[PDB]
Amino acid sequence: AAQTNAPWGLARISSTSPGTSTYYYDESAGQGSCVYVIDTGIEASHPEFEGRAQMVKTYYYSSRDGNGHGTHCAGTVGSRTYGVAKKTQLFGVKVLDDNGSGQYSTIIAGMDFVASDKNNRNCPKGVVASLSLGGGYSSSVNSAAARLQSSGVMVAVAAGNNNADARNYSPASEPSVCTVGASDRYDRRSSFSNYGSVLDIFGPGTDILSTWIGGSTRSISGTSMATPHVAGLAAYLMTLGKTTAASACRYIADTANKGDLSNIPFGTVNLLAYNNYQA
Ligand SMILES: O=C(O)[C@H](O)c1cccc(Cl)c1
Repeated sequence: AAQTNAPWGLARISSTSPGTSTYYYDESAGQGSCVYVIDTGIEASHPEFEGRAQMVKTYYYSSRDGNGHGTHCAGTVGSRTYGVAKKTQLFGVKVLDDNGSGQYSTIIAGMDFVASDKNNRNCPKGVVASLSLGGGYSSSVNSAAARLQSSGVMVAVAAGNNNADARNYSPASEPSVCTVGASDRYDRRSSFSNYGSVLDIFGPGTDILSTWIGGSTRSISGTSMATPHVAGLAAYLMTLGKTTAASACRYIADTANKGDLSNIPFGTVNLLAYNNYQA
């Protein structure tokens, strides 16, 4: 399948070179996989989700996304126009309030919840968790992310947006999950993107068009936007049978575009997510 005039990030992950505008992808499109979007919630009623999105847990008064951030991330995972894996099932876990804030205890609870809840869901091709959030180093937060990964869920987390070494941020610094940095349309590291040896992969993170609350769309930047590209790619590759939850991060790094990025400091991988599609 080919999506013409696609958002640049989708085009980038199906091309060996920047500047293209077509997203090439296999028609299976992540069907039969499931991605938990752990964030401010999802506007499940957005037409772009076509009924494939559902809220399953909230830690606040409402399960509604009153912010937009979680809806935007879910859209890059799996909306029809803006999504990597256009047929995957989306589950929303609201651990962040509508201001975008949330305590570590609630984020840990949300991670423990997914590890259990997935056993209740029909996801024959595998389960992914997308965490476009973080804060300062916490061993408890890292441990919760490691537990979620250990339970059989591919965990993708944002590296952070401080132009600093991600080793001082959580869950970014957990070695066993898949830590995602941000790139822009010119194949530079985004100026805000954290870096360091704990990074596993880069994805498109600057000026990312996706869904927003009120049935709208908008373009925003962050390693929060790169992470759902990698989460959706994992779901897509798991449906194709190319990898499992335990090894999808490694497989994505093995098959990435290598050496293409600029502004990569010594010690950081130069790898850009790539779906390797061949018509
Ligand atoms: O840069 C920040 O906003 C925070 O430090 C941070 C850390 C880790 C992940 C995210 Cl999305 C944000």
